[PDB]
Amino acid sequence: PHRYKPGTVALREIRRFQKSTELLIRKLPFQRLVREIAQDFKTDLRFQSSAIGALQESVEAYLVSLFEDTNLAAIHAKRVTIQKKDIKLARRLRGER
Amino acid sequence: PHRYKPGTVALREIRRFQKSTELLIRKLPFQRLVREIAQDFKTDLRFQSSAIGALQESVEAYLVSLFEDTNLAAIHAKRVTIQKKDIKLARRLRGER
Amino acid sequence: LRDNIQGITKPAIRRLARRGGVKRISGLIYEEVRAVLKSFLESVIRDSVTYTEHAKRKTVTSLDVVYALKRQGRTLYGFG
Amino acid sequence: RDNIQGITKPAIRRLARRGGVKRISGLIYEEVRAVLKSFLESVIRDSVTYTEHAKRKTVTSLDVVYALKRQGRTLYGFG
Amino acid sequence: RKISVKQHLKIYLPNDLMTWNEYDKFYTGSFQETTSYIKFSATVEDCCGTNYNMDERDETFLNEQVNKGSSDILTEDEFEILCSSFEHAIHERQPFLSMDPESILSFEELKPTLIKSDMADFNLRNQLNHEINSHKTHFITQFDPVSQMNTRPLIQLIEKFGSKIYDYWRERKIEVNGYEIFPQLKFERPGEKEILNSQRLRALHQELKNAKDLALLVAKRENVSLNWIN
Amino acid sequence: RKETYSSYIYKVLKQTHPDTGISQKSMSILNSFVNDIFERIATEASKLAAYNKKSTISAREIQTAVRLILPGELAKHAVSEGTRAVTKYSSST
Amino acid sequence: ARKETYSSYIYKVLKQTHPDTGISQKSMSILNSFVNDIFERIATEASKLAAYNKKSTISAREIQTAVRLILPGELAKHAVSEGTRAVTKYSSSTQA
Amino acid sequence: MDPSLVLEQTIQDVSNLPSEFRYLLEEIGSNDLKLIEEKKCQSLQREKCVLANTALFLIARHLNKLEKNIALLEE
Amino acid sequence: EQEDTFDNLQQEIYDKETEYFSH
Amino acid sequence: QSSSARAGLQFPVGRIKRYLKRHATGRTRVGSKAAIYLTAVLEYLTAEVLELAGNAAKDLKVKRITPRHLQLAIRGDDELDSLIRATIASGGVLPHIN
Amino acid sequence: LRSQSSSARAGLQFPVGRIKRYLKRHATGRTRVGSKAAIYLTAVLEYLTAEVLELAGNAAKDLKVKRITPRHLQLAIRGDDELDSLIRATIASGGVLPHINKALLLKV
Amino acid sequence: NLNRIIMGKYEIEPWYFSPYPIELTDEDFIYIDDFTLQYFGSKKQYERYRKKCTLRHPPGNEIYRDDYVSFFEIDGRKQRTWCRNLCLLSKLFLDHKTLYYDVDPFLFYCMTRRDELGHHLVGYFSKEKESADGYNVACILTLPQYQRMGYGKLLIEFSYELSKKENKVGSPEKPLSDLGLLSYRAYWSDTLITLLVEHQKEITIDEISSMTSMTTTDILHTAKTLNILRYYKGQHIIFLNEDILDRYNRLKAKKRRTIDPNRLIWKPPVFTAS
DNA sequence: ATCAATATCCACCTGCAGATTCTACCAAAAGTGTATTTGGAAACTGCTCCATCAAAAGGCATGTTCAGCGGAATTCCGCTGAACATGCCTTTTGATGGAGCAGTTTCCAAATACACTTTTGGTAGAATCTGCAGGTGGATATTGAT
DNA sequence: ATCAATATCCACCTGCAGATTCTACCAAAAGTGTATTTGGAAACTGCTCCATCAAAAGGCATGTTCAGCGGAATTCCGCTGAACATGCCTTTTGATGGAGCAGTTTCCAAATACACTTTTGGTAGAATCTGCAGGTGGATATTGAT
Repeated sequence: PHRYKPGTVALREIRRFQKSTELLIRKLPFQRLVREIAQDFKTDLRFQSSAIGALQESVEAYLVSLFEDTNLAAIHAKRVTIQKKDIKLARRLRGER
Repeated sequence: PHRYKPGTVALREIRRFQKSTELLIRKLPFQRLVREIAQDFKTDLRFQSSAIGALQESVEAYLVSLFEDTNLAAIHAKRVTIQKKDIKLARRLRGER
Repeated sequence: LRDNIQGITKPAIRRLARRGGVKRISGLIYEEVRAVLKSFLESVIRDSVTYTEHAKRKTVTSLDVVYALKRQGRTLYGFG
Repeated sequence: RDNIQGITKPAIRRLARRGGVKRISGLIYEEVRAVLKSFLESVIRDSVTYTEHAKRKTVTSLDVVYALKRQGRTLYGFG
Repeated sequence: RKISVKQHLKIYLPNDLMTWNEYDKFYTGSFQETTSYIKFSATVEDCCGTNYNMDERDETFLNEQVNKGSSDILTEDEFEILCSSFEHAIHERQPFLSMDPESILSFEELKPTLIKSDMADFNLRNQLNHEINSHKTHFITQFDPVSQMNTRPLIQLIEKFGSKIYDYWRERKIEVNGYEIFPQLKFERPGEKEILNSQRLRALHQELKNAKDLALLVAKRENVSLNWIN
Repeated sequence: RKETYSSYIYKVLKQTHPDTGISQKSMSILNSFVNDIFERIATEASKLAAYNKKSTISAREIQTAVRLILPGELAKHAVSEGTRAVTKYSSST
Repeated sequence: ARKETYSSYIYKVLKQTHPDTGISQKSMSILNSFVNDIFERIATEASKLAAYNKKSTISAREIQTAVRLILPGELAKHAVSEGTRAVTKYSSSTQA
Repeated sequence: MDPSLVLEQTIQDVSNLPSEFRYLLEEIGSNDLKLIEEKKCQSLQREKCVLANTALFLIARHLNKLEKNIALLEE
Repeated sequence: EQEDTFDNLQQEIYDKETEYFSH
Repeated sequence: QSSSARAGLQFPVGRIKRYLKRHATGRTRVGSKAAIYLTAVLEYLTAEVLELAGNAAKDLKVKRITPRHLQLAIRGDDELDSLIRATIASGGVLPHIN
Repeated sequence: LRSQSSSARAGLQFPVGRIKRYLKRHATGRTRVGSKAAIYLTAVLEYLTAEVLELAGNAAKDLKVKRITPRHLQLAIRGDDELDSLIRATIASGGVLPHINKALLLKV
Repeated sequence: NLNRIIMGKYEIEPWYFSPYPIELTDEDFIYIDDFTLQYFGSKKQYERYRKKCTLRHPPGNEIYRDDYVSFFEIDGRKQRTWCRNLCLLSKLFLDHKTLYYDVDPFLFYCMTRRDELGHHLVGYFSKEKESADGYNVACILTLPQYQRMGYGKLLIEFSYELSKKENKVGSPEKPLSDLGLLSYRAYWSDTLITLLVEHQKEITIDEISSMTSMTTTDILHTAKTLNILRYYKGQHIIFLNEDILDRYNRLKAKKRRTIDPNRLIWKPPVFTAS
């Protein structure tokens, strides 16, 4: 079979998805996840689905901030892969508390 | 005419300094600086000396945050000698525009 | 009340890094990005449910989650 | 007039050992003065606003302590 | 005043300045054990079968009343397996024998069934033994203990003694209304004491019968050796 | 019963090139825009009127506040036009 | 010549913790700024809360939930429990 | 009621069985060398042939309730 | 005179080995 | 004629007066300040609308979708300082390839 | 002991009316709660007591009985419960805490 | 009680009253079966088992055999009569367990000991067939026929390393019964020095839910009944205090037998219904 | 490995501010009793929405394959930097002259509260519009192996 | 330098999915006149808290001068990226069961506004002990040369 360079196809997905603004996290994994994180601490609180999309965008905006600054962190780290102590450094660096 | 391992007095400097807490700068150079950079918004502006010291420790907190930041940034980069773009990404990644 | 660890989902990072502008991933970050994800959501849900019990309200609004993100630090736009 | 360097290499290495750093670049100087003047101009600008609404040609500590209260580096002690 | 949080520290030195005897005639045996660990997947009601063992009372009309000269043989450890047979043999199909004391069902309508009846697949060797040809002596399990090579089977004594056994079932099970001489439990109430078949599970049943078969053959390794022993 | 300036921002859109449409969830996103810039200036109004030691809700500290929160040259000429607006309100005498 | 102050009260609670524990006027102004700044920030947050609930009587319910919110639950639980203690000794509509 | 429940408990009383099976062919298939040098005087024809009979018996108890469900579920 | 089923059974087990747990 | 008509602005004067009423605390208010405080939001919001029109000459896309709404709201670079707390729903990110 | 109360009832350590016009000087709306706003006393008496016992902690630490600013923060930015609650609250000239990174020292 | 307990080598009164003599308040001796523990009340109903027995231990299948004892799980949803006889064994002393349902589901962690003539039982501890608490031990009972050595201890040396292959949290329940604390918080205290003599870096006290597999705030209580929690000198300090200086060396010099975690063949089981 | 060499830890004298500690005046209340809107718990009260369940492809997902530059690092060469050393700028702590703010008085746009009279923006109704987002056919970028 | 199968640009074609855009309605905050006040404007003035300079000491500039560390080239090798077979769970799109809502009337302690009143906190400040930072001394934590 035909195989491209691993990475310029990734540049196509980069252009695809920087170009994109689609809905990232699938609904039902996310919503039974927010169900199961809800029921525990007190009586099983009802939801609204637009707020589930608010949670969608919340966690995804949180991580695209984290992914852009870990991007610059890794690429100045003269590696280009991503690992644990960069995200530890980035949570320090964004000031978690 | 005798000297130990070169550099290890810097740890002594850490001890005497970070054990301590006091002010650093000669006050009047900072004062002449801030009057010089107060002229370029309004003429004849006076200043509280207590506020001057507040400015002192505020920019001190800013820089010591920058120093510890760039320190562990460089040491994530498996090296310690910090440079320009290190504090540039530390600036962008702490976030003043 | 069927709960277990279904947080183990997906390298959705393999899309979020295409929404990202980063080169290669080589995975292995998954449990701790789920940790920081779960920290983020637990921080926001304690805020939200303190608010919805402040309303004596069983459901969550979107004004709740807007105000929750506002107090923790980011401004959601357009959902009240 | 130009006195940005008076906060100097021994001064900045003392406050660098406040941060602790050791392998000092000696090309750090113009940009540490640059981020210095950056930060101080950012805080003195709204200190100037908070004194200039007060109709007061001196700067107190309460105007500037609001000026750093609002922006995100609030400081204590002077009121 | 607080219960702490994590991450913290520690420091090492510095200045914050009637012995029993009756395992002889009751208990016996010796047990081997290797690095291999001994396997089980059965219940124990399989292992003892008869869920009954009994007293001097109901055998003093049996052993020391008669058994010098039993015209057909009436031993002690044969009474058990025969008396264990019939009450189960009216159990899986008659439940209403219990609540009404005027009406336990009698053997005069139990003759043509219980000669051929089954205590839950009782001769279950034979549908494997009819091919394994081990009938030159009798069949013995590992849950057959050592008490029974020297005993007799059942279905032939009903020609001999079979209508003198249930006659003593009747007159002590009812004074508590329906309990065996060792009664069951706090058994009655938990209060206090005192579309799938189209491609996958077509394969439900084969994956044991293809292993119910060659186990005979890997045991035909030794089952052919029983003339090498001769 | 509720509130927005949807036709009013449409009036702005026809003050410029009128011909466009707007996606109708970005309308909620711009109501979020006008809402949070308004509460931002409202809270900053309340606090600066608090700690300038006066009690009439006043003018010139609001002026300085909406300067100081805002990026520069747009703050400058936007408040210049705002002063033009209050003078053309009041100067209708 | 006219300033709201706190200092005797915190000094009284400091001596009733320990009769010998001295403090400075610098640290006085520091924890002064601490206490009133945290008072204004819980004031702002509670005020906003009771506002947006669409309710007009500003309650202990709103700031009670707000100190469960703004304060971490170990010393927030400490505070709410001492609040229960306090309101039980607000409860006696009595002479004693 | 459904063949999956009687699939799965015949995977769950088979929670011993392929582990039995991968145990079973060893402890005898180990000592099948003893007779090549037996070329003792009462027992091992009888007692060592026991576990093979309950290598034959141990599978046999699985059948008095299941095997009827092959036909009663396909009706 | 005794091997008449001893004589064949000792390879066929490898066939059943290659029948159901060799896929 | 009216309140807004004397200032000649588009926003209704009484509503922002009311919207400076119910948030406030201090019970008394020079109402003429509303007539510029009405415009305190305005030119900043009239800024951001027409600077959402860059492709709009050369795309013939008549509606402004929320990535397109962001895709030159980020090009409000100076007001990204105002948008430094911002999160836009379905806005996306601009390609920043280092 | 006495029939006249200074609002003398709360186990109280603060003047109530001063903090009531501290409520009445945030004064956005119109109606508050009256006695149940004096839970601000038990709000205020929580955290000052949370720190003064901790500030009692570093007294015989350095065997030092008058207590000064730069080890208020040196416990505070140490104090995990109360660094984070007031991180952005910054103190006059107490500095920060002496920390040496562990990957820096290579015994050289 | 009724009809004082006779088995083994020791003579016992049954501590709790009568769950088993619902029908049997009419005989005099109580004799005990061991391997499947099915007893008989009047005399001759019991002693016909010597000729009957082929099973010579509780029929567990082993991840375990030391030189000395044996350890068993029994699948309890599998077992029917013998899943309630050992409850009925347990009740005549230990009444502490919850009998709203004549409990079928819950799982068994039972112990008996190697001998040639017979596996002479000791008693056991249980586990519910749910999992919400953590469930480190549910219901100890040792019988006083076999009571005196560290075998009564060795139940709690067993539970945590079940969570070394299951590797989740284990948690005690609200029936906090007394005398096991002279084992439990004794042995759960000095697990700290097993981790304290190692990791001379900072002790991150969440990781004992991964190292001891135990919850910290409870394990700090046995550490703060040990009072091993000083602080505020600039840190929290666990503080080797020099009373420990014998007691770890007491367990450096007078050690006893162990196990080894290689010797396990068992997958952590997850069950079916909901 | 064994003393010199610093340079730190502990502890005993010493001159302050100087907290602080109590007195002291009195200002301004807190706390008080009581009249009153009034905001408020809540009971009612229909229901939107929140969930269980059907049921069947479809777009992904989680396999194992396998081939590969990304990274981890160590190498010999190279160096702007750090560490005891000599001369110097100024800053620091000594020293004196003005505005301004902070307060104290008065004078009126201007606001609240009421009491009126409108438009117009809220819901919402759906006809018509068309935008555009999606699908399809020619011409044009785009890379791996040779 | 060149072959050549994949993928995208751009014009043409359409279903429908809301949008908009009024017409209606309605009901309702808003604009505006009138009275009281009232808070700020702001003008005068007093003496803080800014303004400015003269002697030492001390940081500091400036050395000089080698080095642990940088540091790319080069090295191995890895856990993953592209790709491909196949389970196989979301995601519907209805279908439905039932409830903790979001209201609107609902009567009612009770905050909340009025003014007495007796402590008492704010400042204002003096006594005066003393806590303690630091000078001095003794003994030693950490570490070089050969």
